[PDB]
Amino acid sequence: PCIEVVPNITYQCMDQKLSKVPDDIPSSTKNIDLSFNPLKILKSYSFSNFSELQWLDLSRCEIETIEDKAWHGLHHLSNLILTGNPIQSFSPGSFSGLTSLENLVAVETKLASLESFPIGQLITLKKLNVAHNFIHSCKLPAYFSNLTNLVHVDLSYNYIQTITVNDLQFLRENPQVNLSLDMSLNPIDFIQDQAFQGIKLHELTLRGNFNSSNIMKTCLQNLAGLHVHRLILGEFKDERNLEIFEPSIMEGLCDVTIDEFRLTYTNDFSDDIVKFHCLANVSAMSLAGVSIKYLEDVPKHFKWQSLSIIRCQLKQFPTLDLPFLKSLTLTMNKGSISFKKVALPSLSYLDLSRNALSFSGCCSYSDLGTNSLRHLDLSFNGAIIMSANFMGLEELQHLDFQHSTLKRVTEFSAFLSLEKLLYLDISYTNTKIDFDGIFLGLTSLNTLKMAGNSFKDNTLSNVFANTTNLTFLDLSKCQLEQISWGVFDTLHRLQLLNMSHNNLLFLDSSHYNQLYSLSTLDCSFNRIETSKGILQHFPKSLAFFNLTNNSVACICEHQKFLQWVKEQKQFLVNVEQMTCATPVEMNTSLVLDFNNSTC
Amino acid sequence: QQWFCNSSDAIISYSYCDHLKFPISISSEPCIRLRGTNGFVHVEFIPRGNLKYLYFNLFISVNSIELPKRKEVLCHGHDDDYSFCRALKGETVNTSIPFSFEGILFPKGHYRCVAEAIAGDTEEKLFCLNFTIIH
Ligand SMILES: *[C@@H]1O[C@H](CO)[C@@H](O[C@@H]2O[C@H](CO)[C@@H](O[C@@H]3O[C@H](CO)[C@@H](O)[C@H](O)[C@@H]3O)[C@H](O)[C@H]2NC(C)=O)[C@H](O)[C@H]1NC(C)=O
Ligand SMILES: *[C@@H]1O[C@H](CO)[C@@H](O[C@@H]2O[C@H](CO)[C@@H](O[C@@H]3O[C@H](CO)[C@@H](O)[C@H](O)[C@@H]3O)[C@H](O)[C@H]2NC(C)=O)[C@H](O)[C@H]1NC(C)=O
Ligand SMILES: *[C@@H]1O[C@H](CO)[C@@H](O[C@@H]2O[C@H](CO)[C@@H](O)[C@H](O)[C@H]2NC(C)=O)[C@H](O)[C@H]1NC(C)=O
Ligand SMILES: *[C@@H]1O[C@H](CO)[C@@H](O)[C@H](O)[C@H]1NC(C)=O
Ligand SMILES: *[C@@H]1O[C@H](CO)[C@@H](O)[C@H](O)[C@H]1NC(C)=O
Ligand SMILES: *[C@@H]1O[C@H](CO)[C@@H](O)[C@H](O)[C@H]1NC(C)=O
Ligand SMILES: *[C@H]1O[C@H](CO)[C@@H](O)[C@H](O)[C@H]1NC(C)=O
Ligand SMILES: *[C@H]1O[C@H](CO)[C@@H](O)[C@H](O)[C@H]1NC(C)=O
Ligand SMILES: *[C@H]1O[C@H](CO)[C@@H](O)[C@H](O)[C@H]1NC(C)=O
Ligand SMILES: *[C@H]1O[C@H](CO)[C@@H](O)[C@H](O)[C@H]1NC(C)=O
Ligand SMILES: *[C@H]1O[C@H](CO)[C@@H](O)[C@H](O)[C@H]1NC(C)=O
Ligand SMILES: *[C@H]1O[C@H](CO)[C@@H](O)[C@H](O)[C@H]1NC(C)=O
Repeated sequence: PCIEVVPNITYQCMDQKLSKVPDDIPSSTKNIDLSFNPLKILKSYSFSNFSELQWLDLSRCEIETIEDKAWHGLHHLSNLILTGNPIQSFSPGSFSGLTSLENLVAVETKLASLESFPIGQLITLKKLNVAHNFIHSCKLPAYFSNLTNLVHVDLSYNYIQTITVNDLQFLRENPQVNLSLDMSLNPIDFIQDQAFQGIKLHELTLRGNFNSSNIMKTCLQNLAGLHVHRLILGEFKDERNLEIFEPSIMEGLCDVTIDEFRLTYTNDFSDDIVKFHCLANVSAMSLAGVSIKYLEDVPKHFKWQSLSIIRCQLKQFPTLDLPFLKSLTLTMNKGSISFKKVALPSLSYLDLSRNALSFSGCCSYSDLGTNSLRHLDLSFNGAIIMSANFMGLEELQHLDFQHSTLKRVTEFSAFLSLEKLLYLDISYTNTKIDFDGIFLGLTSLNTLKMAGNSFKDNTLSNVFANTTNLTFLDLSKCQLEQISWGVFDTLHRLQLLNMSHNNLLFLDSSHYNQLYSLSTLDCSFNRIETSKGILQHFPKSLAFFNLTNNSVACICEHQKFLQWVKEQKQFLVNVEQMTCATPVEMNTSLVLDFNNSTC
Repeated sequence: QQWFCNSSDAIISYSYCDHLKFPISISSEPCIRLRGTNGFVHVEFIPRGNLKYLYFNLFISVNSIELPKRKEVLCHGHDDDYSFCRALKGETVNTSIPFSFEGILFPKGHYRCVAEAIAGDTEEKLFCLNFTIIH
């Protein structure tokens, strides 16, 4: 029949030329995909047996008639997908039996209106997708009051030309109702005066609605008297575009009370429309995929608490100083800017990842103009040159330099003044440890990810002596060959240690003594012949030991260690699949060593 | 079978791969010129999976010499630029996207490019396209 993706749980019968639902699919299955099949009529008592089915995909199944009592057995169903079936007309009782549904998707079902749509007894429903249909009425149905849990309604790619005081006269009598709404791709031309007067919405999406800035300006004005936690605006790179987007249009948004204003790709953008005075007293400013190239015309009275800059087109680092700005994100940037000094008093979250960005002279108060900094993300960038030592930024507790070329860190003692840093990641920053005090100063550190770098002479030095409070430590993929003596000797609190994908040939049990707190020791994929050195010395807190895919010498010289494998069977992961490395061995399962030949 | 157009400086043909023969009537207007073109690639199909999180695997091969695997992100999942990203499994997609090829100074006789649309979410093949660009 189908494809068993998860036995007795999930099946894939997509595009199988099936004409009815299969008959020998378990009753335990929770997820069934029947998209792209000539089902034509969804017969009555079809899914009778499937009492645990929670998600049913019937996308494009040529369904023309939902027969009476079709959903009988499916009282536990929660996701019902009906995209692209020509079931134009839904007779009442269409959705009877679906007593547990939170998600109905009737996209491209040729749905004409929401008033006819028989969902009023779907009390469990949360999301309703009715995009890509023939809905002409922006009316929010009266049965919505029953739909006590339904909080998202998308009507994209429909024909809606008019929002009228009546359409929304339901959000009126129900201020207590938290509703998100999206009507992108509707050819709206007329919004009735005082329409949105008195209504609250969580989020509202208006993308590719406006043929002319004039139609827009005028319409945008009547949004007056509306509270929106989040209003997203802009257009698509492949749809009804604007000829000119003039900062003036936003006039009228000076009535609508806004918390978060999100801008997306515009056909014509001015680096100034973002400066506009109707954006003065916003708490959250978001730009995503914007043709913005420069940003510095930001007045000091703008009450911004956050700023988000994503997939944008900045040619030089912004230069700002908004007093109340707590969080700043600048990520995924078209070109390759370079850091530029900026003073933000209230800054406590700085997010600067995934820009071909270079930063030289990092870091201290002067760099940013605050002490309150807790988060700082500088990962997936370019050349980060280490100059100063985080002097003045003590409150910082999250440092991330992943895959970014750090410079001059082995040189000085870079992190020297970070007595509160809890999370440091220097993974794949392509580093070679020379200096012993690299991590000197990080006495509050807990998590140290630092994988895929390397060490002098491929020997594990003593960079961890002061990193007392460590619980997660990751030296995976670090071309290691040997570990030096008192390396792990202060970590009386470490829980997890990853030394996977190295070149260790053995393990000295003595190393891991003093690790009174250790639970997972991953030493998978290495050139590990054996362990040596009082096997009783391994911490009695260690529960998961991983020596998979190694090269264990089943020689008599390691009689003791080979016994240890037995005494501590249950604690090694996949012991039963471990195979010897040495003489004639292959079919020779490690846990089978005896005790005779020469010994 | 195949589908092509002739530029004043290049001829571009394409046909479905050798295993994934899922439909798409892709096109362009005007026909791309190896050395600079402003135009519109026209798309018209019905996707087997959700398009939010779409990306492409571009395996190029110049003069019968394979280049390095190049991954091209179309939809990130959060406020995509193109209208189609929001498109669902089974939905009809009929749209035309604007592009801007800059142009190869001195482009050589033989080009090859195979594309796999991948659903980022569920890592599943969505369609495969095999292109040929001749000078
Ligand atoms: C009214 O209902 C809305 C919609 O359910 C509520 O807003 C929702 O808040 C949660 C966070 O508490 C959002 O969760 C999100 O999860 C994703 C994971 O994919 C994450 O990436 C996001 O950053 C976020 O944490 C949820 O998406 C969000 N919904 C929307 C559409 O904004 C809201 O809590 C309710 N309103 C009030 C004022 O209580
Ligand atoms: C110790 O560190 C290593 C190295 O980072 C971790 O190895 C990781 O192991 C998991 C599975 O055990 C890998 O996930 C894999 O994903 C690929 C995706 O295609 C898939 O082919 C595999 O079936 C698998 O699910 C993961 O990629 C691998 N890390 C790398 C980058 O090689 C290990 O988990 C660490 N142990 C810990 C955290 O204690
Ligand atoms: C060695 O075994 C451990 C545990 O059996 C594996 O690590 C687990 O896998 C995931 C993926 O990183 C972690 O979220 C869990 O925390 C780990 N489990 C526990 C209990 O520690 C590890 O993947 C194995 N080594 C490899 C690379 O296969
Ligand atoms: C699958 O589920 C059925 C129903 O309980 C069970 O009887 C059967 O043994 C399962 N099949 C196997 C062996 O995975
Ligand atoms: C070594 O660790 C101790 C832990 O209390 C810390 O106070 C000190 O700053 C570190 N280095 C030295 C010796 O200055
Ligand atoms: C190629 O160019 C000729 C020029 O006469 C044009 O008429 C023809 O339509 C082109 N071929 C295609 C794409 O059909
Ligand atoms: C449901 O499937 C079972 C086999 O698992 C079978 O006994 C029964 O006839 C089926 N019922 C219907 C009518 O779908
Ligand atoms: C919603 O449910 C209540 C109680 O069953 C009922 O009074 C009301 O008429 C229902 N609305 C409809 C008909 O969908
Ligand atoms: C908006 O432009 C479309 C063409 O894309 C046209 O059909 C429509 O009539 C225009 N609206 C007006 C009246 O300006
Ligand atoms: C912010 O703008 C509003 C207009 O809504 C104005 O009333 C208020 O004076 C401004 N607040 C500041 C920055 O003092
Ligand atoms: C296209 O590439 C395929 C690999 O999918 C290869 O088998 C075939 O020879 C190529 N066909 C064309 C268009 O020349
Ligand atoms: C786009 O495709 C549809 C079929 O889905 C077709 O009817 C329509 O005319 C096409 N749009 C154009 C280019 O006119």
